[PDB]
Amino acid sequence: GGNIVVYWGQGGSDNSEGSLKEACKSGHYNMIVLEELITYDNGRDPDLNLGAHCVNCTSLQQEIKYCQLKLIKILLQIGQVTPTKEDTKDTTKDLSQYLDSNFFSGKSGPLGEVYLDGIDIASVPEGLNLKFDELVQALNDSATSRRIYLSASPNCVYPDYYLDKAIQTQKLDFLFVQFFYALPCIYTQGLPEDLFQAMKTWTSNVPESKIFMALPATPDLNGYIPPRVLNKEILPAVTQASNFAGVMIFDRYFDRFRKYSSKIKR
Amino acid sequence: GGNIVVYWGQGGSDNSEGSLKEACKSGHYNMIVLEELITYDNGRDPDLNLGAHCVNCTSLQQEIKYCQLKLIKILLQIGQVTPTKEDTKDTTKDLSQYLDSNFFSGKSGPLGEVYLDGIDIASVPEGLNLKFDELVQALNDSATSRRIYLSASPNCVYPDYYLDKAIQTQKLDFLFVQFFYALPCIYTQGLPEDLFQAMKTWTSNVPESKIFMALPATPDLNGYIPPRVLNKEILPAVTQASNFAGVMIFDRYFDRFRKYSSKIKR
Ligand SMILES: *[C@@H]1O[C@H](CO)[C@@H](O[C@@H]2O[C@H](CO)[C@@H](O)[C@H](O)[C@H]2NC(C)=O)[C@H](O)[C@H]1NC(C)=O
Ligand SMILES: *[C@@H]1O[C@H](CO)[C@@H](O[C@@H]2O[C@H](CO)[C@@H](O)[C@H](O)[C@H]2NC(C)=O)[C@H](O)[C@H]1NC(C)=O
Ligand code: NA
Ligand code: NA
Repeated sequence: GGNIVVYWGQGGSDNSEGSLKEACKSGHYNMIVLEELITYDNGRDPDLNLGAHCVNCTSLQQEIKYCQLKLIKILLQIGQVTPTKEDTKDTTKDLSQYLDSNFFSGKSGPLGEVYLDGIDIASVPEGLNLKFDELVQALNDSATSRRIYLSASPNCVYPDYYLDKAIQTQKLDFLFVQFFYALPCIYTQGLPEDLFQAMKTWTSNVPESKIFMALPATPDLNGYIPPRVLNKEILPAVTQASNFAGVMIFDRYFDRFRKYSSKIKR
Repeated sequence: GGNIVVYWGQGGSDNSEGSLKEACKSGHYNMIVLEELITYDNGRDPDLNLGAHCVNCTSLQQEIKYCQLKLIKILLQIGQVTPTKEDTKDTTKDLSQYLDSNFFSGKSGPLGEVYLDGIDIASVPEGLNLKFDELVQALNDSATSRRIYLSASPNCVYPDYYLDKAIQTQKLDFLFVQFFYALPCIYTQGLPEDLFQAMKTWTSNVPESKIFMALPATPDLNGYIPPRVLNKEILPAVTQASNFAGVMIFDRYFDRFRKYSSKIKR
C-alpha cells in the first residue's frame, strides 16, 4: 500500500467526517495530521481547534492511542499564528516548552494523556515573536528520548514564502507539498508538466526530507488527479525521486465519501 | 460609512477572532455572516460549526440580540452539504422546516432563542437530495411574517458552478461575490481589469440582487486590494452600478488585527 497520509479535524463533526478512530480503523492511512492548533504571538496558551468534533477534546486520547497501536503516526498541525505588535520575550522557547509538556510527555493536555508523534506547520504567516524555524530547532532539541517528527505543509510553489526558513533548518522529517487550490504548479487536465517540475524542485532542493505529494480527494477542488492518471501517469514519474514518500490526502472528509485513497495503486 | 459586512465564526476561538459581540460592538459592520452550518443530504439534523468558539453555542443568543438591537443583521451560512448516494424523500422541504423552527421562530435552537435575519449559501456542492434553488424557494415561502433575507457567496467567476441555480431564482437579496484566492477575476497589483469586468457581469446579470464585493482584509491572501486602491481606484468605478451594495470583509479574524474596514472611505 505504501505511504498514504491524511488531514483530519477540519471536516466538521464526527457525523460529517467521522471520528479520528474511524479514520484509523479504515486502514487507508499510516499517518494522520490533526488540524489544527491555534498559537499566540503574545505567548497566550494555544487553543485547540478541531471544529465541531469537540470543545473538550481530552477524550480523543483513547482514539489517538488506538491509532498508534495500529502503527499510525499522529501529528498535530499548527494552523494559525495570532499576531501581536507587542515585543514579547521567549515566545518561541515557551511554545516549544508548552508543546513538549502538553502533547509529548504523556501528561494531561488538550488531547488527554498522550505522546503525539509530531508537529506539522501549515503555510501561514509566523509572528513578530513566534518564529517557525526557531520552533523547529527548539522542538528537535527537546529534553526527551521520544522521537518528535517535524513536518510542514508548504504549497507547491518553491520556495514557500512562509515555510522556507523552517525547511532550510534541514530538520523536517516530512514535507506535505500541497498541489491543490489555484497555483501554477497544480495538475490540470492532460497537463502534469508544472506538477512534475515542482516535484523535481522540491525533491532536489530538500533531499534531507521525505516529500509527500498532497492531493485533493475530490474533483470539486482544483488540482484533482483522477486515480487512473495518478496511478499510470503521475506516480511512475515522481517515484523516481529517492525521497518521494507517498501521497497526502486532502482530506478525511472528502476521502470518507469519495474513497480516493482506496483507488491508489499498491 | 455605507454597507460593510463581515464573515465571523471560522477564525478560531473568542481569543483569536473575538466574540460575535465584540465584532458588533466594534461598529465597523452592519451585517455579519456566521460561518457555518453543516447540513446533511440524507436528512440528518444539521450540525453548527463555529470552530473553537463554542460547542454548546446557545449562549450566543444574547450576543445575536445585542447585535440586532444595534441594527446589525445576522445571517447563518450553510457551508457544507454532506452527500449521500441514498435517494431520500423531502430532504430540501425538511431542511427548510428545520431552519424555520430552529433559527427563525424565536425558539430554543442551536443559537438559543433567536430570530436570525437570514441564510447565506457558500459556493459548495449541493446534494443528490438537498437542492439550493429549491431551498431558497422554500425559505422564501416560509409560514412566517418575519423577513428572512437570503444570500449566496459565489466566487467571482460568472456563472458560479454551485450557486447559479439559486441565483437564477431571482430570490436572493444579497450576493457576496468573492474576489479572493486564485481566480481569473481577482484584483492583482496594478490590474483591476478582470475585477471590473466581473463586477460588470454580476451587476448586469443579477439586477434583482444587491451585489457586495467580498474582499480579503489581509495582504497574505490573493486578491488583496490596498485601502487607497480600493478607495480611489475600485470603488469609484464599481459604485456606478445601481445594485452595488458595498464591501464584504473576509473575515473578522483578519479585520480584527488589520483594521482594513476602518480604512475604507465614508
Ligand atoms: C532531532 O533530530 C535527530 C536527527 O533526526 C533525531 O536523532 C535521531 O534519534 C533517533 C531516536 O532517538 C535515533 O535512532 C537516531 O540515530 C538519531 N539520528 C541522528 C542523526 O542523531 C532526534 O531524535 C530528534 N529529536 C527529537 C526530539 O525527535
Ligand atoms: C420573500 O420575498 C418577498 C419579496 O422580496 C418578500 O416580500 C416582501 O416582504 C416585506 C415584509 O414582509 C414587504 O414589506 C414587501 O412589500 C414584500 N415585497 C414583495 C415584493 O412582496 C417576503 O417577505 C419574502 N419571504 C420571507 C420569509 O422573507
Ligand atoms: Na466535493
Ligand atoms: Na494574514
